[PDB]
Amino acid sequence: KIPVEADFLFAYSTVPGYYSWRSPGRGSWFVQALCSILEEHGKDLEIMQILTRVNDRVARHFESQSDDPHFHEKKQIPCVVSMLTKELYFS
Amino acid sequence: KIPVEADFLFAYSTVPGYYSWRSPGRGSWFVQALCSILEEHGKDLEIMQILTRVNDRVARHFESQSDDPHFHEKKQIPCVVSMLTKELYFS
Amino acid sequence: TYQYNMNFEKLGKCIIINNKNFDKVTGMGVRNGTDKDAEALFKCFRSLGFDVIVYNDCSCAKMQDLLKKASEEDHTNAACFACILLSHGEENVIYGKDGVTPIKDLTAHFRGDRCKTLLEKPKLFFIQACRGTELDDGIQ
Amino acid sequence: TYQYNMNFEKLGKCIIINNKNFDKVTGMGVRNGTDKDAEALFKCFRSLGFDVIVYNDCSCAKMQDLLKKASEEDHTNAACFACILLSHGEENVIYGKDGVTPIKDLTAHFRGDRCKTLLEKPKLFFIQACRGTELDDGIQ
Amino acid sequence: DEVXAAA
Amino acid sequence: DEVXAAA
Repeated sequence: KIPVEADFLFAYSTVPGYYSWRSPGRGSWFVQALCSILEEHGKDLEIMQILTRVNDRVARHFESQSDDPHFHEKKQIPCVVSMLTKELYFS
Repeated sequence: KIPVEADFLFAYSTVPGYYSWRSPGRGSWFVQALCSILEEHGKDLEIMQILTRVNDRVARHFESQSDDPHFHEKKQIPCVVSMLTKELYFS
Repeated sequence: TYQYNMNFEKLGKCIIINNKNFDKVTGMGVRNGTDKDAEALFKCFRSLGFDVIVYNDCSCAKMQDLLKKASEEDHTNAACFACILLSHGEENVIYGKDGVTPIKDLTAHFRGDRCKTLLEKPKLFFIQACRGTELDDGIQ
Repeated sequence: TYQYNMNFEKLGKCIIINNKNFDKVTGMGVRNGTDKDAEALFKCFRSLGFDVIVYNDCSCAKMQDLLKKASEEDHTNAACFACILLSHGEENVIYGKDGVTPIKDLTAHFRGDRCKTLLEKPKLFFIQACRGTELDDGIQ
Repeated sequence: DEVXAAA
Repeated sequence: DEVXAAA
């Protein structure tokens, strides 16, 4: 027997409670980072390694630009929820 | 600047909304699994590998025994929430 | 022994829901940039080996129906399953074009007791959406 | 470049909160077995290199004060920080001896803007507690 | 085994 | 640079 909630993974662009940022010309920050990491390492890294690097890239490479100063210079950190029971490789 | 919510990890014994199981004679399921993995691999494996193996062992090795049939033969999957930006080894 | 078995005919299905336009009554604005996201993600996931399908400007009922049907299909010969949501959100909740639906109700279709062909296989959900109204001011 | 810097004099502090007995006002029962868990966790996290201290039957106020005071210590020479909570729980909340406090309120003390000496360092929370009343019936 | 309320 | 309500 196996728990009905096992083997899910949720890769959220942001932590609970927060906004998520999107560049109208380049796309959303999380998706930009995700596709970047996946092109170089999508077949080489375990999924948690990929998403940890995505976390780092969103955290360090992105800061919001806004006219409105309430929304200016803000930061973002993604959030991974794992019920996985094994390492996941796309191979 | 870096996000204020970065570099947290929450290792929960169970998924939101669910009960968490404890054997009074042997301890809670999650802790038995966690300490067993850590005693064997705490200084070899990255934290997400450790916790993934904890997820596996809780999911497969445990099934409740209760007098109440409404609490009989139930299962459990733990749940990891990661805002980490790097791999974590205790080394 | 410690990895998910990847020896199947197919890597599996990857459903992208790309929500850009919203009924005025929801109060939500157009998500400019999300087409560029959908194109980049489709190319990445096709390149990984997924059967990629892209849906556009879905109602809440459409989204629930898409995923319910996808969980009723035969995944016996697939290694995993992926779903990608690009939309507006608030906490625990994602927007269709006509309102909001709970994220847990979208993913519960793939629970072990409700999708026997994905049992013991990774079900992945990537979610680009707001989860509230707080802002991270940062720190140096 | 991809691992956390572990080149510090200390691995770090590890606070174990071990709540076994609850006030009658709460109506929660005795958590038999939680003492075997604390000792086992004490030896494991000690063996990893943590400086472990176990605090028994805490109140909500003690729990917020222990973690607030730990947040205000100097971690310049520590690699990381760990907190283990063993108690009764419901969704988003943890039981003290006397009542419940939101888990978010315990962990927020360690945010980057409230604890500069753990900036860029991992903060780990292990939580053994209930999160609701649902039961996972499983599937063969 | 036991659980960590019956609400 | 936009977000994904104003509550």
